[PDB]
Amino acid sequence: QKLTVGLIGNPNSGKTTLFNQLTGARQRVGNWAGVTVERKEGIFATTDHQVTLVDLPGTYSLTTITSLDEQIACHYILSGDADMLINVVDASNLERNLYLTLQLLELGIPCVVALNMLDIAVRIDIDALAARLGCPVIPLVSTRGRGIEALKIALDRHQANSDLELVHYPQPLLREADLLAQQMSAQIPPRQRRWLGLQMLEGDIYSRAYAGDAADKLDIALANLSDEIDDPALHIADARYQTIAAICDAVS
Amino acid sequence: SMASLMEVRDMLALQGRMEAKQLSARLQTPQPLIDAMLERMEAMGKVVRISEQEWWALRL
Repeated sequence: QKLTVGLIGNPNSGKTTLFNQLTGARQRVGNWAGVTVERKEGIFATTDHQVTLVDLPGTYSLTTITSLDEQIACHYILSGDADMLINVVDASNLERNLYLTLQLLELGIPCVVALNMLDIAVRIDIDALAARLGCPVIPLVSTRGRGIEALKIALDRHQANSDLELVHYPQPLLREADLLAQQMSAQIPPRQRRWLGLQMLEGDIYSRAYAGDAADKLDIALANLSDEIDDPALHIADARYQTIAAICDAVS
Repeated sequence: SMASLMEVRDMLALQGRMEAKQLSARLQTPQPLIDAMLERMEAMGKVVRISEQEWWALRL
């Protein structure tokens, strides 16, 4: 019945103070896997699991270009440690917050969206938002301490995220990113490899390494684009920001 | 016909320095989406900022 949840989210979004109210009393600390920054693990209980919550660094994405945080999280996600995650999402800056959200859902790993600070906001169409991401979204007004209970309950039930066309990419990029996937070892779930192929094209460095014997084919793939695409790193982050805008228009 | 990352690069490619205030109004696009796009490319290394109020231009 033990459970491990990764608490990922943007910086400056009460990820900090949400982590508090979940755990509250029990919060141990440690240095992170061989470096100088702070791993903040905590324990709380639902009426089904004892959750090991793992505070991650604040980060705006998973694109690792040194600026660790992205890599620290990109690692822990791919490590298969977390049973599921919580993406903390501020509603005021949605266009900003949602880049991380789309990457986390493409990676398929079970996620639950904690919608943040909603006294800082007026009101939004949540039911359509969750169904556009294929995961559940719990909205919160935390200073009451209300809605947290719904999020404690949401960790208990959620099995896997719905299978949706989250981002519509141009087929040229998919084509070459699919090929970078087949060169990788099947040790990695095929869903993730498709993702790692696109992060490698975006200019990700931890993916350049994680994929390994495949990054030698990265430059010869990027050459096959230069013909058709002016800059592939942008069209990737663009098509993401396309569906970002498509969502934020459909709920606001 | 709503803005795209490449459309922002192309915008700064001509007018160089440019307030996001201007970019939002000139590209026919909400401000906080343009603000998020710039902040993306900037960390991606594609654009950069200037102060004294904000001004965006191209490159590393």
